[PDB]
Amino acid sequence: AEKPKLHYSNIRGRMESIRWLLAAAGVEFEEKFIKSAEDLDKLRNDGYLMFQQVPMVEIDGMKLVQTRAILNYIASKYNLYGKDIKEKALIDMYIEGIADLGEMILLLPFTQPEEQDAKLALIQEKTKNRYFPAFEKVLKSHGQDYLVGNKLSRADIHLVELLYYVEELDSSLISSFPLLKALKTRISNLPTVKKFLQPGSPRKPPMDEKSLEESRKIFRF
Amino acid sequence: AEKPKLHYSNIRGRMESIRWLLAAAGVEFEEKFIKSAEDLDKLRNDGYLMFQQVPMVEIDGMKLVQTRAILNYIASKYNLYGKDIKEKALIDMYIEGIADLGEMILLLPFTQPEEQDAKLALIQEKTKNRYFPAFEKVLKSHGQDYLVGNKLSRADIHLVELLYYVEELDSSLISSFPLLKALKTRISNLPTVKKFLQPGSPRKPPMDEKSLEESRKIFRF
Ligand SMILES: N[C@H](CCC(=O)N[C@@H](CS)C(=O)NCC(=O)O)C(=O)O
Ligand SMILES: N[C@H](CCC(=O)N[C@@H](CS)C(=O)NCC(=O)O)C(=O)O
Repeated sequence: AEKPKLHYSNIRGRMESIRWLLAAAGVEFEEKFIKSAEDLDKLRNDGYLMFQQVPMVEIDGMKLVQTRAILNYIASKYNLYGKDIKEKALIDMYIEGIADLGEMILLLPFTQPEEQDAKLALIQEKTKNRYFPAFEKVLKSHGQDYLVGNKLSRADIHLVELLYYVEELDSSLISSFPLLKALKTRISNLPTVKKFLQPGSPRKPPMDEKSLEESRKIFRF
Repeated sequence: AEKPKLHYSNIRGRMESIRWLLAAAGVEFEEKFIKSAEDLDKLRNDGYLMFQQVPMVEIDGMKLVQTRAILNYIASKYNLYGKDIKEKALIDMYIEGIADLGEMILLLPFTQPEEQDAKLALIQEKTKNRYFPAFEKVLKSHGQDYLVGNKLSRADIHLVELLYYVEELDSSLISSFPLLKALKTRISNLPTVKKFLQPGSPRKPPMDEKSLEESRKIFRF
């Protein structure tokens, strides 16, 4: 059948956790790279973009926009969203805290070149003091190998993704959290993630000066 | 069972959309109002807040934090989140757009009178040209009384909520949208919303100097 088609530019940005979750669920996908402002304009005028924004994913006859609409849908389809609504609640709660810290990190490279050192320090503070202890606490509390339901879920996917970007920004920040390192190893050892982690996968690099200016032209900022 | 218990200060804030949804869905609740920074530290010390922040709702034996976790749980519990995974995706798509316009609106009063001229003009332009057309379009396509599935969903609730704040800010923005206007009248006349709209209800007023000063000292930002 059809592969989901991801509409975005050749960067991490808001499309990345979508890629991770599809690739962790072993789903093959295609990408159609926006290279210019005209490419996005073309999407807007064809009426493919409900709020005239990307990410957009074509999946199952649907033109889906809004990172959460898409992630949610994908998580459900491939059974990574828990077994019942009480499990979704814990899952939603965990990932929305992961999204909060992940939003900080995503916006960091788009910060003013001097504003960045202060912005990082807040990321170093919220990671060490707030989010990492929250997730280490959940693991220690139930003694289990995954975040919710004693079973792999999207919550496991999203968190380890974050651990990889934290490692990039400050390798020391995970050092006192051995249940998160252990989760990072277990999840990373999974056939689909391991493969997505290897070279040549559709996993994307950090922002550089090239793609940062690419993005300013394309989205108009 | 015990009434859902709501932990916040006496403001609209990130809790107000929870207040609307619970009210639209016929659910009586209790609100434990945070009145100081010391009230917030207590919840933090008692280990009540996973990420040391509110909104927090106590419901069904959980201490739920993160507006979207809370909201999503209530929607599903009360059958306002669609009949299946495909309809969830339409609703998710809509309410994330509604939440983006709402978030601009939410931050405006905390933004100082310097940028208030700039931040309000953006709400105005995006309301008129992006969001309002998107939802008018949806209502136009099926001619039905409700957004998704010819039946009250949480999208109708978050939208009509939104149409009340947009009316506060600029009563003219809806004026060229006959179907949004008529949606507002019908959701406002449903017994439970009509009751929530009545004097004396848990519905909260806009920000003012006093509430803003209180918010500064409670949340220390
Ligand atoms: N609500 C956001 C929309 C994403 C967004 O900020 N869109 C950007 C791409 S990173 C865009 O297409 N910008 C053009 C615009 O907003 O005018 C989401 O959760 O995905
Ligand atoms: N991720 C948001 C968190 C809301 C938030 O920014 N919380 C603020 C006030 S509404 C707070 O409790 N401030 C204390 C702090 O974060 O340090 C949610 O939906 O719950």
